[PDB]
Amino acid sequence: MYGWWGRILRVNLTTGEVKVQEYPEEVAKKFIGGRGLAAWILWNEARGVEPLSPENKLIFAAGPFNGLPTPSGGKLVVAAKSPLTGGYGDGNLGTMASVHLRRAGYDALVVEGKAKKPVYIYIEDDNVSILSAEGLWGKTTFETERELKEIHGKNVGVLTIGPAGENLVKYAVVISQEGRAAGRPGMGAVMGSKKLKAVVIRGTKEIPVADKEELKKLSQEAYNEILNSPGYPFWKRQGTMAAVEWCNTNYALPTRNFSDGYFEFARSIDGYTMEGMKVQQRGCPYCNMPCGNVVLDAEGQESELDYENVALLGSNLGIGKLNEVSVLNRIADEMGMDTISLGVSIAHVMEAVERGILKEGPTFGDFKGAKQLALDIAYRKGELGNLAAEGVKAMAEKLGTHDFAMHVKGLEVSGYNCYIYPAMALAYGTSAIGAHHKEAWVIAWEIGTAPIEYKISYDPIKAQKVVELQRLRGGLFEMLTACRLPWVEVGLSLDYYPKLLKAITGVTYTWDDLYKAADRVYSLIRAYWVREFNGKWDRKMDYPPKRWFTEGLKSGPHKGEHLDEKKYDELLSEYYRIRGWDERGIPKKETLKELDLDFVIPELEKVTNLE
Amino acid sequence: MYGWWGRILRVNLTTGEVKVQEYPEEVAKKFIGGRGLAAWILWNEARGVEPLSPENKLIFAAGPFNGLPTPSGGKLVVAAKSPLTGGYGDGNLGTMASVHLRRAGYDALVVEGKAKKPVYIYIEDDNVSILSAEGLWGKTTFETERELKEIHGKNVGVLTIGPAGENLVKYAVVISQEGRAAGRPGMGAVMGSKKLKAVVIRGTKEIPVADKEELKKLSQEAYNEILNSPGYPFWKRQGTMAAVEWCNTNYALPTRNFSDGYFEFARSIDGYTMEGMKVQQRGCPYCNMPCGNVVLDAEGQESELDYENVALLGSNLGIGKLNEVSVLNRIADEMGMDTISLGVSIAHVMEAVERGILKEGPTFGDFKGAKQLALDIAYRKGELGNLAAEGVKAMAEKLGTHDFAMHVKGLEVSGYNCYIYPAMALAYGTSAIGAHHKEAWVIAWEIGTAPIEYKISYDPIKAQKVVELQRLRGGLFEMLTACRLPWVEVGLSLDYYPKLLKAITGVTYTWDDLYKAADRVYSLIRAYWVREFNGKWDRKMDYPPKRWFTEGLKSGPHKGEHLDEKKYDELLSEYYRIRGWDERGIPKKETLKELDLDFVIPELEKVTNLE
Ligand SMILES: O=C(O)CCCC(=O)O
Ligand SMILES: O=C(O)CCCC(=O)O
Ligand code: SF4
Ligand code: SF4
Ligand SMILES: [Ca+2]
Ligand SMILES: [Ca+2]
Repeated sequence: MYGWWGRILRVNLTTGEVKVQEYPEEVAKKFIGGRGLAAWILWNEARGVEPLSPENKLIFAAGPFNGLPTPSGGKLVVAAKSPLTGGYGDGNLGTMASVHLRRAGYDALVVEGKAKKPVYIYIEDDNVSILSAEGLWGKTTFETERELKEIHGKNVGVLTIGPAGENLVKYAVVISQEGRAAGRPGMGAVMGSKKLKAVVIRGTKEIPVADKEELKKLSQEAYNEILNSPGYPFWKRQGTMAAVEWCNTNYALPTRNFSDGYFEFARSIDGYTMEGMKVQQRGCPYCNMPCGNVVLDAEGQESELDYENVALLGSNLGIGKLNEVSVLNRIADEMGMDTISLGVSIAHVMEAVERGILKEGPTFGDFKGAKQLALDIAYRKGELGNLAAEGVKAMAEKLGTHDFAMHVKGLEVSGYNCYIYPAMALAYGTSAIGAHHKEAWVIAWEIGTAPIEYKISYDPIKAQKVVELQRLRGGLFEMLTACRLPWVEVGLSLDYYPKLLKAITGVTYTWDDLYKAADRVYSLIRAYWVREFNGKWDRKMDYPPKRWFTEGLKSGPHKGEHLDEKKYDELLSEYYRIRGWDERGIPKKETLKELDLDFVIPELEKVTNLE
Repeated sequence: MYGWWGRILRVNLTTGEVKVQEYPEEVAKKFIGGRGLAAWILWNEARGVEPLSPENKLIFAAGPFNGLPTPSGGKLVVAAKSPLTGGYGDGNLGTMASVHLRRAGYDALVVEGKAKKPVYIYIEDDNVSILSAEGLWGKTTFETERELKEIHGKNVGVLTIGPAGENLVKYAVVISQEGRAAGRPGMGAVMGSKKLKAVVIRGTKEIPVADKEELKKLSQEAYNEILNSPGYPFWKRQGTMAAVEWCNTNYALPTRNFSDGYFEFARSIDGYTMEGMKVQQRGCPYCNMPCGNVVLDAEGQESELDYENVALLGSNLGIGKLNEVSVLNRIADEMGMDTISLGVSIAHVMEAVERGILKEGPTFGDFKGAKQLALDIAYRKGELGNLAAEGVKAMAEKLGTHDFAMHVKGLEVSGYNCYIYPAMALAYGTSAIGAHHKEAWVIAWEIGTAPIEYKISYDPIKAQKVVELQRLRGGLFEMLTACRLPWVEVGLSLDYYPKLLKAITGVTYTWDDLYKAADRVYSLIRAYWVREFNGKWDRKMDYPPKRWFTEGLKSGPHKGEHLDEKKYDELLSEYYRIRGWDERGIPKKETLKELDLDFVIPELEKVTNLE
């Protein structure tokens, strides 16, 4: 076997037992890795279990691409049954943990059970131990990693959670190298429910590559393509921050709980501003186009800014000062909590206050008030903090504010307001893990322009794009697993991947073979949601926030415009027609059979009638 | 006598003698104050003196508006025969030292001679002493003021010099309240040559006011007008920083030693960027539209930004990040040196390195190298820091680089590139104190738009608008002396100034009275220049830098466009005709008499032939 190790390190914090699981090569080829392997493991190992119970599984899934020097391939997936959604949840992050874990002889690491007290996992090649972390508990992500490296050395990849993860804040994430995060659906709160404070990994093994010479050839070639791309220079200057002005220009910038798509103070939180405030630039391993743009916040503190962070914690909260937003950014990072859901849950809170629905809390534009709630959310201090820490879906059920509850399947919506963007809306509506732009960033194609540089329509070809995009973004790249920005941003050729995959694993994959795996992973994940939801499922699960229907843009040429329920629904059907799912959103026996997923049928058959 | 005290404080550092000179009421009425009063003094007392010798007079001249609550009337002028230009030089700065000086019973303070050791002047009403400052010498202006306040309390006005003054950097200035500055022509280098480290003032006296009730009402009315003007909200947001975009939009932004009028990275150093980097806002005494905007620099240090600082230290140096320009900004402030002349002297070096004339030194964009040269200049470290500390005119004489020496009369050009702006060019060419935009910021009128929100022409009416602007900017406002911005930026009616003066001094000044007074100040100063230049003088002293005539814009639709000498010469002649000067730029006998300057004629007649 080449590329894959075919080994999965298993760590039980309840029994303290550490073993290595050897899975079949066919399963490697079948799911390639990352989200694929993760999906495979959760179907089998996380059946009907509570997301915060010790029976849940936390998976750090890598891919054949990881551990080896491949263009921006130092990513990693973190999965487990989500405490936020209740279905499948996963995330990605660039970190040396990815390089060191695969070089330590593992394709993934699964963690079950829960420690009786705070602990951290230590992994150095074949030496794996569960050590006491009693002294780290309570510390920020930054400090935790720093102290651990002060002990073991700089040559280790470190994964940690902050108080937010510790206090089981619903959308807690996992952090690495101060800035890289993973797991919006609550991978951090799962890690936290297990009293697992961190993970330190060190690898030195030589990974078996089928064709060594071709890997160096392809990689070296892919880098140069990236370096000479016309988009390199600008990317290097603004990274994802360049979407701020772009989204404002297109009325897609979420402002005050997605109320409007235009923020009057975009310019003071935009990319050029970020540029004149940049003091450092970091990146994930093996990437020659770093986009970890670090600035100094309002308190002179370093803060790594990303578009999604600035949009949900900036324009979305009515705060138009980068130095200030950056302060909220840094807090989410050290507390270990998703910028998007945090910024969305606080925005939700801000509107309920202006509506007089909530007696107290910060309102739009209140920076100091927002900073306070964020910290209270992290430490779950106060009734409000404890509520906003549960996400907008849950918080809304309690308050009775589903009107402006911006989520899908439980997960809070990203930074693209789709009042007049059907394909993007459908992308949020169908995301495999809940509202997120990860899998289908169709908005750029839907408009015709891109940040690196209009008529509404529900043409059923839009659904086709989403599906095609999902296959690559929420599929191929979430399985290799590698960064998709070299392609999405500077236009690196997608041909390098099938060729690199063959140079590594020695297996030849046709783009059609890959689409199948991606479509396979999507039907298995959907299957998971259904099984876990106990057959309680219908096409509405795939619906965008009601607000994109009953309300409209509040300014500009498209003032008053929005999405239409009928045409959206008709577009959902096209999506289901292309995926092979029934009108309920569930795969059909022919599709499950067709995708090598027969074992799923009897199981879904036990919860509902299949088609 | 009302308004004026008719009293001037005299301190002789050499002999230590301290007295109070009484000056006539026609002298006050005649010259009103500030710059008016300073010119009368310099003409009489700084005859033939070495700008850096003990005989030179350091004047701190206030006016009828100072010491009283007048709209943004907390200004003060600093004058002396200039060390950089060799002619009449002066500056203006907002400082509590303006209020306290007048509340102590003085209209102005005149330091002469030279202390035998570091000393500072202490003033508290009638108690005036020359104290030892031996423990202060060497410390930054910021630190000097903080330390003195820790001793005498916060309720005082402090004026200081930094090591640039101490070391006699030719464009050394006087600083106050970290940020406020005065004296581009080297007032700080004169303060330093006297071994004078600071001046602490405190006043408690009540100033005689002709009409107490009117002054109140007029002031209350002026502030509200400011508060309600449409441009107020935006002025509060960007201050003078709004001039970067607007200047870039008009090809007026000095870029790489005035090489171009456009900067490709202007955005990351603009008012919107600044806006999102703002942590504090300060202002001068008695102003309800504060504009001292404080940002955090690349090093986390507070920096007070003003358009001119960012233009000559940013885009002019080819440095496109605002946090890095702010760093250079802070250095200027704490070292006590004019941001403008420092930036121009540096850009000149940068262009000199690039062209290979200089074998060592920084280049455009080299922030680290510019910061080092800036510190090397303040401390006069090395042949380079030493040459640069002399200004571009002197530096150019040494390097033989007259071609890209951006100065007029020895004083370096401001933040407005005039390849295609004949009025502004005439403004710099005729500025009383040498190149500056203080007296005539005509560029806005010439374009038809202003920052608070094209065909080249040499219409002789342009020479009229300059003279008109000078009467107000380089006259009325430097004599009162009050801030011009409330009128210039938000548009406060200029009609409050003649009424307020009247309500304070009791005298009725009509606009023609003011135009005559300002004109007197202009002919007197020119007189000073000619006399001190020993009759060696001609129209070329009023010419803009050669670069704008033999080179043109390098980009945009005006690419290649430049200024026509012949047509400019004609514009200058219209200027001399209007002012009543000969084709040599020297006042005409009939003109002097006309302005009550007969006493100038016998004196000038000793060096040249009058007309
Ligand atoms: O700006 C974003 O959040 C998305 C960047 C492009 C991508 O998702 O691939
Ligand atoms: O932007 C500047 O430097 C000038 C502001 C307007 C004025 O000079 O009055
Ligand atoms: S482009 Fe950005 S997210 Fe992608 S690998 Fe490079 S630094 Fe990481
Ligand atoms: S407008 Fe600015 S410079 Fe003028 S008095 Fe006010 S704070 Fe000072
Ligand atoms: Ca980040
Ligand atoms: Ca200043």
